[PDB]
Amino acid sequence: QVPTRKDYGSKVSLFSHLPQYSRQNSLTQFMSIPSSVIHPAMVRLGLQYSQGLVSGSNARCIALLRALQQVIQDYTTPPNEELSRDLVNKLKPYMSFLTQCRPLSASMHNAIKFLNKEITSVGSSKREEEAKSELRAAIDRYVQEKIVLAAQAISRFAYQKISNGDVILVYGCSSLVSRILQEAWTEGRRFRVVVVDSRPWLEGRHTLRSLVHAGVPASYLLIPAASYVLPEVSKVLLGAHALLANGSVMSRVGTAQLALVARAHNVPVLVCCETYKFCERVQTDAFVSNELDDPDDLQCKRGEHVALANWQNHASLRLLNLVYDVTPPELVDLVITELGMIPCSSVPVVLRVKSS
Amino acid sequence: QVPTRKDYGSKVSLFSHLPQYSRQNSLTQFMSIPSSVIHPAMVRLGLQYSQGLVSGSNARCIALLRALQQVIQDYTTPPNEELSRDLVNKLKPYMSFLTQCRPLSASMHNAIKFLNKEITSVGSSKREEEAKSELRAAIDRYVQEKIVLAAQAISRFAYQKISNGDVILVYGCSSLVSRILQEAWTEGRRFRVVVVDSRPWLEGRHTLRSLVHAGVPASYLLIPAASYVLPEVSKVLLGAHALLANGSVMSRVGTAQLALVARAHNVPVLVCCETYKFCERVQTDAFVSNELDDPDDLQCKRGEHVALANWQNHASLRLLNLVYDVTPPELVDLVITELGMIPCSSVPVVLRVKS
Amino acid sequence: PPPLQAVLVADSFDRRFFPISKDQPRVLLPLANVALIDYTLEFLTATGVQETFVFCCWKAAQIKEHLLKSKWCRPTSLNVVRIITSELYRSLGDVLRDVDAKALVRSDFLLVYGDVISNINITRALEEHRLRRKLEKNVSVMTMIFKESSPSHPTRCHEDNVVVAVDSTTNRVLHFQKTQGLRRFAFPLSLFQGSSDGVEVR
Amino acid sequence: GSELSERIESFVETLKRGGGPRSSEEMARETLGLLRQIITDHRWSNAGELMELIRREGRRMTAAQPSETTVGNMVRRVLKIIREEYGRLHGRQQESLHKLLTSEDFSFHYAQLQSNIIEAINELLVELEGTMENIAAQALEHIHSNEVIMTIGFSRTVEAFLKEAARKRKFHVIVAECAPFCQGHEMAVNLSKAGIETTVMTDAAIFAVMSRVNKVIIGTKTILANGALRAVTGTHTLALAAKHHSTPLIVCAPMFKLSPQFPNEEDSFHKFVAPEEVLPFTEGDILEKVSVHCPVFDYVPPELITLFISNIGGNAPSYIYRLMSELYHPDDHVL
Amino acid sequence: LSCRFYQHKFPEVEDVVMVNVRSIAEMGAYVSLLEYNNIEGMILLSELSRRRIRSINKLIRIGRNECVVVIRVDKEKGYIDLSKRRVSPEEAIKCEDKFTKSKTVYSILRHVAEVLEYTKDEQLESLFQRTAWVFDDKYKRPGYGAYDAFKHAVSDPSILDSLDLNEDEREVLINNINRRLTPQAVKIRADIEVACYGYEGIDAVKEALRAGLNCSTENMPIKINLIAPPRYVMTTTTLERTEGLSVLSQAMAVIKEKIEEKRGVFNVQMEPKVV
Repeated sequence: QVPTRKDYGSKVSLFSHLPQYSRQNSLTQFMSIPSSVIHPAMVRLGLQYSQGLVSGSNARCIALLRALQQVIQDYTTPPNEELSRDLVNKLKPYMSFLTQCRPLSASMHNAIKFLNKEITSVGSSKREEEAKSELRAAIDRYVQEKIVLAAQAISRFAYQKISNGDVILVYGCSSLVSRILQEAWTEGRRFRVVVVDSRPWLEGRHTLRSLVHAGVPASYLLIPAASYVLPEVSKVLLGAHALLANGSVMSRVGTAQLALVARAHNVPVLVCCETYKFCERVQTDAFVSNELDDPDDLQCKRGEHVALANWQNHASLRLLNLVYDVTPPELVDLVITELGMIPCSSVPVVLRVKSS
Repeated sequence: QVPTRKDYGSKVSLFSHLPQYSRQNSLTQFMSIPSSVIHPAMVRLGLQYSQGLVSGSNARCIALLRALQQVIQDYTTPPNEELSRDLVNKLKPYMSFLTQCRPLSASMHNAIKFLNKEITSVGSSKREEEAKSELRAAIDRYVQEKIVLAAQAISRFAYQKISNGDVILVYGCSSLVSRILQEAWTEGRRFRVVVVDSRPWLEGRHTLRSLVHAGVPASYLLIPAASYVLPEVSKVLLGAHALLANGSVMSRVGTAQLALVARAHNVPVLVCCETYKFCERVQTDAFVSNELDDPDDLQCKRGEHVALANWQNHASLRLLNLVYDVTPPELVDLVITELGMIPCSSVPVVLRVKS
Repeated sequence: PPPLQAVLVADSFDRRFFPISKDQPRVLLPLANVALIDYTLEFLTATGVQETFVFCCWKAAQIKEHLLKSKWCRPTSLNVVRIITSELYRSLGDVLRDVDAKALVRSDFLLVYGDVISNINITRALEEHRLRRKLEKNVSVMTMIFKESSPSHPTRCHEDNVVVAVDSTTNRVLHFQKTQGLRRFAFPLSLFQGSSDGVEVR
Repeated sequence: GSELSERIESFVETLKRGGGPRSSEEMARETLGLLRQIITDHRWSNAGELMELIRREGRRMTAAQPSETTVGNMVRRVLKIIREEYGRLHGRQQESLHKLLTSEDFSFHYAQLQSNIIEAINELLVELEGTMENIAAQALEHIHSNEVIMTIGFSRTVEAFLKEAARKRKFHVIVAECAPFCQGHEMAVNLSKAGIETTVMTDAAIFAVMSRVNKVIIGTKTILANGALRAVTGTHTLALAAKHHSTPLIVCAPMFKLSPQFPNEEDSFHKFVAPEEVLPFTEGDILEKVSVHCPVFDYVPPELITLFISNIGGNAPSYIYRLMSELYHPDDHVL
Repeated sequence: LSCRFYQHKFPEVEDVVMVNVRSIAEMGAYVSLLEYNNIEGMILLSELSRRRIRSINKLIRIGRNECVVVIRVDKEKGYIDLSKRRVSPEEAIKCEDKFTKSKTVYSILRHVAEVLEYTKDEQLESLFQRTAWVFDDKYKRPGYGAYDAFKHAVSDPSILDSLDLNEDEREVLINNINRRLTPQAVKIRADIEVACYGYEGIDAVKEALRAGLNCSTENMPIKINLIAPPRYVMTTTTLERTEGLSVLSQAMAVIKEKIEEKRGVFNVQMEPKVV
């Protein structure tokens, strides 16, 4: 069977319960080239998750659903068995392998739950081809109505808040924020955008390039200097990787800071997220549940010397590369979803109306 | 040499840098019955410190100064030696032994500093008996003008803050608070007092009895129920073991908790302290500097069993009873001193004008 | 063991309440808008007593009428109360003599007065008394209940103040006297000959 | 019949005299069993008559001891079950705007009703069996390595939470004794027997130690309608200190501790007991003039609470209004 | 070393069965039918309750025995579909009683197999087939028939003689049945205070006691003894406590009538009860 990925380096004592891997170490060096235990599509998907070729939560969910459609297409029911259970039992090891390649996101968890419910509801007296076609159609409908139409509705809703001659501060890279800003600029709103970035990913350059190509006037700076630009900032628009049942917003590592600093400068905070990213779990800190990225990514060249080059030699030295933080509900003013403009405390309510 | 007192029990990890002794174990088990290394007055004072016979900060300072006067009376300078530094060198082991018996308080530290400065200031040309008499008179004058007159001035100042028909909440036992309340009642003010107490010392019964004997109406309750009585409380009057250079108030364990809960209920906070308890040091929490009392004092008999009887048998169980805590300056409204009513942030200013 | 019983003397054979007691028994005087008999009946019921005997002589009709309308005379009360009246009663000794004559009790009953305010649970005291009786084979005849107090408390009246010399290791009463009008207490030496190991004066 | 009345009398006397049952779970189980016996061993024609009988019994039981809110919670849960069964088996709520924009009688005995009700009650009892284990199962997603947890008093739910968390992680727990009934010593020794490296202190050092505490996990006696708590004394101070230091405060409490009442009944809110625990009777003459008050419960506002952990998962205090709307009917609040 | 409790390897549609939960899945709850040699089953998510259920952990409580009816059986795939919303308390209690009697039968037969040191499970299956299923088919009632047959054969071993297992096997089975399912022992005790303050006081008391003791039936001697001078105790170790209580009550009534006829007093301190 598939082995277990080896932990890399030494972890922080407070994060010792989380797995920490390295990008150089690949899990496919111990698996047969014509993969049998793991479907080849899942192998490719895990390879490009571990190497970082798919980063955004929406992109990760779409890639997972595409590979999963391929797996369903290639799937053939074994003799003397039922599809509604065999399919789930076969899919579980693929999900375990994907988690080993890189910890799953909230969108991927919700998509997996949705497909498990869809497969479980497949009748036992229907043809295999019909069941496969229905599963593919359900995946397509899920993708459409949970990403495309949701983004369109969120852009339409956010067009109202964006006014002429105001300043909007965005953080990191998210497709929803970029689409909102581009559509608002297209409809005739005139405004500036301030892009805040953070090491080591430096993914704010993606949205910077998108805004420049769209014609929107843009400014760029790192996150420590955020307190310098908030005096002239009118709104802080953020994207969320997940909304928790207690209202807390799980997002990129710097996001919470911005909200806090925004509260210090009396600047409204808007968070745009799709309702399928709403999670019924709750957490109050970035310690109980998080993901440790490759520590070697923290190395930077300042001049001709790299200070953290051989950081393994120092026994008492540790490096952590967090990828998520949790924002308390009291630092967030708006949540913009396809349902509408809701307070940060209405997250469970939506979770109640989307389950029945 | 005086043997080192041994720590008793296992300490909390965050408090591993502080000593923790047992009330039953004393140093005098390994000391000569006729005291030779240290003065008999000093060993008596150390025994009555360790056993808890002297508790109040003012009482501890007065007892230490009386013992030091007794030591000075019997002091005889050695030949080819000068009193000014020989007396300080002789006194240093006494201070070390007293610290071993129980950690010194801020009042004792200030008294020791003042006495060392006075001894150093003694001229070489001074003759022995005159120098000893001058030192004794200086100690007496210090006691007078730093405790008695200071308390009278603070009581006079606090009379204006106390009105008719108001409720005053006090915590623990402190002579200054009791004197202020008794004098205010004597002058003609009519009010109630609420006494808040805490385990294991339960020293609020002292001020409760004092108030009852004085005739002031009083109420009694434990600290956890304080949030129940603060709705009807008008002022919170506290006593301080020390004022720090940053304005923080070091006091009994429940003082900062009471200040926080009073702030949550919109109740003014007055702290009464003498200017001789002001310290140049600063600390932002109760962890860096504190005192650990006997853990076995935490054992209580509820029903017919003591749940913490053999607490040392459990390897992973520790007992913690702090003695002091620190109140941040933003939770205190008044500091009442013999200089007057000052803001909590004026502590260094006084320290500047007293030296 | 049989169910716990109790003898409740509902008449104080001493007149400390003239002229109040001339038209209402002391047992029926309202303390806090509730009669004393109700308080003592509640104390007996709460501690596990299942059968109670009330001996009332002075104005027994009023006590009977009040009891019959009370909670403890309902069919649902677990503390069955028996009302025995007699004009010949003159002291608690007469009540106990009548109890022995009619053989009301069988083992280890409770003797209390009709004006006792308490919330004491006597389970531990009863168990200690029974164990001591079993071990010593019918030597300990009575176990009196005392409350730790202070001589300066308002409840400590000068009339009923008592000093007791006891054996500290077995809780055995060796001497017992009242301190009404006495500025100095005396104890015979015969206390110290037997239990010389430990003697306390409380 | 007669045995039912005897059991009712025994229950109310045990409630109003002292303790019994020991645990809140056992008290809820006994209340539900008594309600089931009342439903079965009694004759009623209409559902309204059954509701009136349950109302009378619940009124008596709640008047026996107002501080024990679990009995009232069980009575109101049974009333809500009766309402739901009658509505489902008779026709086809919660006073929303939707119902107001789009526009009762409890007669008409239906034979199938009673048995159905009993089944529902049994289902209730079933989820009383695994409630503590359900709460404890999700302890590993709230405790991280080398954490510093702080607790007040003795709580079996919190004890199970920490004991289940300690099977796979190492952390430090500080217990503040809840004077005068220092029940924190028992919880401390119980946790130490499991090797959880527990520290004991008096609850006068809560503010001093809060600066080094990462999380506060506490139990409760009652959850009020707005998300407030009726907890042991010293819990309000603990919540205030946690809010001052912004340390998250977690409340591990089952779903049967939810009471649809609001904190405006302040007079009977606290349970005042004999002042012997605070000031002993041996003090003497000073007891004649001193007023001593010993409340055992206190009110914690919802704004000082970070999370609610129950057998149905995690929730925010802002969602409590919904949960009770799913548990009790608005006309059953007054009972 | 195990075998089915009944002859059928798989249950038939609409049979109430005991199950033991072992895990949770998306479809529902995995179990293991205890009396069908621990074959795995399924309680569906859609059949847990008549009401609207939120989570699986609300009612399952993995690790607990449960009384579940079966709707769909598929032996080729080994799929057995269960349901909880359809069972009723009467079916639940009768299923529990049937299960416990079948468990007692299985335990005694397993003990016979063990004392005869059969290592192979096929030998145990053969032993269980020869004895239990013959009587089960004879009475045309699985579960009930075997337990009733062993209960009858505990007294008269003639039925157990028709078994064709062996001589040592028959002896071991008879010994196990007589040592396991023959706990016939019950004591009914009472206390009565009867005395007459008449001319012939002791004589009337003795006459009343003799009249009460004379009502003792066969194999049930009421050994009346004097506990206290005013109170006597009736103790009799007689099986069938339901009849023993009635016998004690009749004896007490007769004694009371005899005492009242002799111009005396009688009272029942304690009613008849088990020891």
